[PDB]
Amino acid sequence: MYYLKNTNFWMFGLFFFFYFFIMGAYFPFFPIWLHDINHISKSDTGIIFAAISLFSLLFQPLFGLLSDKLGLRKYLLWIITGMLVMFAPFFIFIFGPLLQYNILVGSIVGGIYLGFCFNAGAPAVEAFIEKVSRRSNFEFGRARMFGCVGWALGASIVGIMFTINNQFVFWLGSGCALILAVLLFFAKTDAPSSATVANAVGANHSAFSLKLALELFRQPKLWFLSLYVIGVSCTYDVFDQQFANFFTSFFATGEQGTRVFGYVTTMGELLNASIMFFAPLIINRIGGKNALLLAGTIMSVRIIGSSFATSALEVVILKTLHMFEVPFLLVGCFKYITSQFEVRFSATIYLVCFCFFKQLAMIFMSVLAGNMYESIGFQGAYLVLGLVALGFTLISVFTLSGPGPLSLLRRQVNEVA
Ligand SMILES: OC[C@H]1O[C@@H](S[C@@H]2O[C@H](CO)[C@H](O)[C@H](O)[C@H]2O)[C@H](O)[C@@H](O)[C@H]1O
Repeated sequence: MYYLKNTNFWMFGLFFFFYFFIMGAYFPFFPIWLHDINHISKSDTGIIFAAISLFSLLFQPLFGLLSDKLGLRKYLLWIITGMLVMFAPFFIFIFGPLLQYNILVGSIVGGIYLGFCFNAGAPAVEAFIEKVSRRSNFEFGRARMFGCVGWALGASIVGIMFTINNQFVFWLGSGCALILAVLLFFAKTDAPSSATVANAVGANHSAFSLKLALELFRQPKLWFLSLYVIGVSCTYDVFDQQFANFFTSFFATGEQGTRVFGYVTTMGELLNASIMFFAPLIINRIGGKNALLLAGTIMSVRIIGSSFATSALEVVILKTLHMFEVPFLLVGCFKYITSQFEVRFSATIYLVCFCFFKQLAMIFMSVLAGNMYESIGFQGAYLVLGLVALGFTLISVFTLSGPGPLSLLRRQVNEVA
């Protein structure tokens, strides 16, 4: 219909679709790539990943602030497709070497740029396309749902095709990407048609600063939210970032190990939907403060649930749990801010609580972990994380902010209205 007939919807609705392919392959492929293909150790991964964060810390913000000065100008988005496109050449020829010839520290730092095109770029493409939705009429609401397919599909084809010829996967990741990427730029949207002239008129913006900041640190709830996020995402994320290779110990063969993974991730998002569809009700019904906990608990159990694991089928069950925590954390982390936080603070919150304060820890924990793995084995270290994990989730229960602060209904009218 009008949301399926128009130029831009189709065009970008695709752009979404083919982002995930490349992301798809990229993410899982990565750990596995390193292993089977780059005989990578923990020290190396640990840093590889961790490092990545640094640029997920120092690259993305400047990159989102540039999104405004740019307004709805495609300039930067191209700077994305550009670097994405040499995905195959870059990876095969750059990391491989810097790494394989025996020179790790540089292959990481120096590789976490075409590599940045998938952390910031996400909120990137997720953003721009969003402003284009306000210009045409149909919400990124159905654009992400359309683009998410590519994620499902790719992953599957990833495992399969991967082991058969990883050299290949990149080819089709970066190929369909580029070709279609550029294909989708020649057809765009430039000027208004009743949708206001100035870029500062339709999407509007938000702001942050020292006082805002200086005020947040004054608050105690930041301290107690951060602990949560920081403690628990750091932990959990580090875990999931190298959890794969472990999953891959459990199979008849490496070739089939990999496969299952693609299946899972893929079969996952279909669980993602089912959940989130209820997420809001569930949450509201429940409560921010709770949403998170339940989320963190799960995670804990998904970790501790790995030091006591032996079967491959038993790992299947442990992954799944990933998708149980997604919705709830996103949703909760989101509605808990809005619920115990003055709206003028969101932007600052993310910036300070999730961009300068999350990403930071990972750079450290990751390495800690990597090391713990090499020097103590997967499951062994886990008791450390998962424990710490649950230990921090527990404290949050007994210490996060009131499920119903000193005026829940009044502000719960604030979220509704
Ligand atoms: O990274 C691709 C996936 O991103 C998440 S949202 C994203 O998740 C990472 C962990 O991978 C961090 O928590 C970030 O802060 C967060 O923004 C989506 O939900 C998935 O479907 C993938 O698109």
